[PDB]
Amino acid sequence: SLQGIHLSDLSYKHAILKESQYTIKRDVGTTTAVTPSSLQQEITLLCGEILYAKHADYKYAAEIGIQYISTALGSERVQQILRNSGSEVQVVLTRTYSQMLDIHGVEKSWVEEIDKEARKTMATLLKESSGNIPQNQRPSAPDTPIILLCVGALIFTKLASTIEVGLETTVRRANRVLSDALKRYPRMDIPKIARSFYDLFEQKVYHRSLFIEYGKALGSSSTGSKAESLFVNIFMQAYGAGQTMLRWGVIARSSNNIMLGHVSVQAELKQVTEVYDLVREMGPESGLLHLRQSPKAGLLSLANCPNFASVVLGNASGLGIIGMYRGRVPNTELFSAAESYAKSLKESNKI
Amino acid sequence: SLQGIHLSDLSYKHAILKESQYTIKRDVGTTTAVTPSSLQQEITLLCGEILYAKHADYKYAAEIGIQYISTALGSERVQQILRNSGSEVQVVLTRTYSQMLDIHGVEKSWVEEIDKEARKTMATLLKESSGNIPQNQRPSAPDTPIILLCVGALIFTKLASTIEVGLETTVRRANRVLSDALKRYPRMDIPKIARSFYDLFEQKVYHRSLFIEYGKALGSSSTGSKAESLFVNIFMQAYGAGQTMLRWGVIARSSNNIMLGHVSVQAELKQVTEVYDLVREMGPESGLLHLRQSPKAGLLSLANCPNFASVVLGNASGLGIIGMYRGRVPNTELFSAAESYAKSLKESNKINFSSLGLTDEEKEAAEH
RNA sequence: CCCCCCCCCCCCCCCCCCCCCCCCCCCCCCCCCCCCCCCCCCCCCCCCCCCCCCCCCCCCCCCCCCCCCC
Repeated sequence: SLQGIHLSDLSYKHAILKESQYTIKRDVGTTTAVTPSSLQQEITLLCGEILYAKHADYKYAAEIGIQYISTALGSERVQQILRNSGSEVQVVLTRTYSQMLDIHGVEKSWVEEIDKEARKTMATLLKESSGNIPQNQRPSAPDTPIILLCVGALIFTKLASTIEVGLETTVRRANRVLSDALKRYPRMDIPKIARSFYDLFEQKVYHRSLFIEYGKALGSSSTGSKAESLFVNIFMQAYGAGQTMLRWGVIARSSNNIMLGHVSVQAELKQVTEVYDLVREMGPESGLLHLRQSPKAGLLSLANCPNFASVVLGNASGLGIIGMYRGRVPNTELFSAAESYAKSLKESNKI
Repeated sequence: SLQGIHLSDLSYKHAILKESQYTIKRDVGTTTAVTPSSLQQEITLLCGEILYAKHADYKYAAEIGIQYISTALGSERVQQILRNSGSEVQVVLTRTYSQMLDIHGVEKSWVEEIDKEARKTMATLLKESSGNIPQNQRPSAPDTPIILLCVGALIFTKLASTIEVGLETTVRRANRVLSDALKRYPRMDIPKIARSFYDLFEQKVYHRSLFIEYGKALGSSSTGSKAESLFVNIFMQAYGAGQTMLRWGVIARSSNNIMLGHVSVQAELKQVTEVYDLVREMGPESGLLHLRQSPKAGLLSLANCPNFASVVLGNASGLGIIGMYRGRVPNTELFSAAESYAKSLKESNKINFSSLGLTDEEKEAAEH
C-alpha cells in the first residue's frame, strides 16, 4: 500500500544541468599559443631539446608539449576545441625568426636557452662518441614530443590529488614506463617537466580538454607509434578519476561483504543505486568528468551514503587495496567489521 | 465494488496552471543593469576590490556579482532570460568613464569608494610586503567574481528561511568552504556581502532565475575553474528547497517506521501519493520551484496529510536529523511514537542474509 | 568418366424430363410522480551538508597449406 513514496532527486539534479540553452563565455580577454601543422618538425626538435640536455629552467616545457598537440590536431582546429570547451579564449599562431620558433606566452629568451644548452650538450657528447650519435639519441627523433607528453599523461592521471602526490607517482611510474626513453635521453628532468604540466593543467583549464581530445584522436588512429600506444594506455588508467569510491563499491559487492547487509547500510540502498544509475545516464563521459575539472562532476558523490562508504573502505582495507587513500570514514564501527570479514575472505579458498 | 469514488484533484490543480494561454507582464516600468561581455575584465577587477579591502559599505556588492553573471551569459542574452522569467523589466547596458564603470542603479560615488579604498589597502600592504604581492592575492585574480558569487550561492541555499538564519549558515560554511579564498582576501566581509545578496534576491526576484541560469550554464561546461566547480556544488545542496518534508518522507520509508502503518496515517496514503506523483509530473524543475519563489510552488505541501507529517518528523527526531526545523507537529501522539521506534532502530544492529544473497558456506562463516 | 532393361494408346454400356401447392387473414397510440444547486476548515515555508585524495603501460608460445581413389 505504502508505494509511491519516492523522489528521483539525483536524476532531476542532472536534468537541470542539460536545460541550459545559454552558454558561458569565460576567459573573455585570454590568449594562448597555437602552432600550425606546418611547424610540426620544428616543435618536434624543440621537444627533443628539452629531454636531451639538463636545463636550468623547465617552465614552458608543458606549453611546448601542447604546441605539438596543436600541430597534430590542426593548424586552426584547436581554436574550435577551446571555444567548445566553454572558454572564450583566443588563439595566437606561433611564428619563426632568425632559425627559431616564436611561441606566444613563451619568452624568446627561454626558447634560445633550451636550444643553446642542448647544442652545448650535443657538442660535448659528439667529442666523446667520436662523432657517432645514433638517430634514436638525438633531439631530432620523432617520438621525443610523445615522450614529453607521456610525462604529462602521468601527471594527468594524478590530477585528482596534490601537486605533490602526482610528482611521486609520475617519477615512480616514469622509471618503469619510460625506461627506454630515459636510456636515450638520461638528461630528462622528469620532476621539473611533470611540475610544468601540473602548473599548466591548473592555470590553462581549457588545455585539460585539449589533452583529452588529443588522447581521444590518438586512440582512434589505425597505426600508432610505440610511444603513442603508451600515451593512450597511461590516459586509460586515468579513466576512473575521482570516482575511486564507486569502483571500490563494485569490489565490495564482488567480495560479498556481509556488512553490505547491515540495516543502516540497507537504508542507503536507494541513494547508492541513484548514483550508479546516473553513471549509466551520463555514459562514457561520466568517468573523465573529474579529470576535465567539470562543474557537472560531484553529482557522483557518495556523501549521501556515509555508512555504505564506511563498508566499501573497510572491505578495501581488509583486501589490502586502500593504500594511501585519505577518504574520511564516517562509521568507524562498520569499517572495522567490513575489514575483518574481508581479511578472512582474503585468506579463504572456495569453489 | 465501491471503487469509482476517486478524484485526482491535485493533478487537476496543476493542470489548471498550464491552461493559461495568457501571460503576465509584471515589473512594467522597471530597469536593471546589464554588463556587456566585453567588460568582463573590468567587472572582475571590481569584484576583487570588494574582497581585497575592508569597505565602509557593501550595498551594491550583490549587483556587481550579477554584473559578472551578465558578462558570462551574454552582452544582451540576459534580457531574454529576464523577459522569459515573467518580468517585463528592461535592461540598461553599463558604460565606462574616467578609467571606471558606470553601472545602472549603482551610485557612481559607491564605485569610486570601493576602488579608492582598495587602492589605499594595496599601497599600505605593498610597503609591508616590500613591493611583493603575488597574483593570487591581488583584486585582479580571475576567480574573485566566482568567490563573490559563492557567498551569494550560500545565501541562495538558505533563501527558504529568515534573512537572519541564512547569514549564520553562510558565515559557518563560508569559513570551511571558502577557506583558501579567505587566506588570500582576509578583508572579505562575508556577513555584509551575504546581506547584499539576500536584499538583492528579495527585491529583484527575476535575478533568482538569472542566478539559476548561470548555475545551469556553468554546470554544463566541459572545463570549470576550481572556484566554479565549488559554486555549482553549493547550488546543488540547494536543490531540495522548501521540500525538506518530502525528502524526510522518503527517509521515514527507508527507516521502515512502523508508525507509517498506523490506521490514521494509512487513511492519508492517497493524498501523500498524489504529492510525490506531482513531483514526477513536474520533473526536474519541481525541486527548484520554492527557490525561484514561483507561485506554482506550494502545491507540494503536505498540509493535506497532518498525521503523515507527524510520523515523518517523529522519525527525523528519533534518528537525530530534525535539528532546528520549526515545522509544526499536528499529531503530538504519533510523533512521540515514531520517535521512540526510530531511536530504538538507530541503536539496533541487525543483518539481512536475505538481501546479500550469499552461498550457505559464506552465510556459514558470517555466523562465526 | 557417365551411361547400359522392357514398353504406343485405346477398345462396354447409357438421353433428359414427367407429383403436389398462390400468399395473406388477431390485437394494439404514446404519455401521465417528485425534485434548483449550494453551505465547514485550511498561506506556504522553517535542519544539515563543497567534492576530490590508493595502486597499476600493454605485450611476450607455437604453427604454410596441401598430399588417396574414381
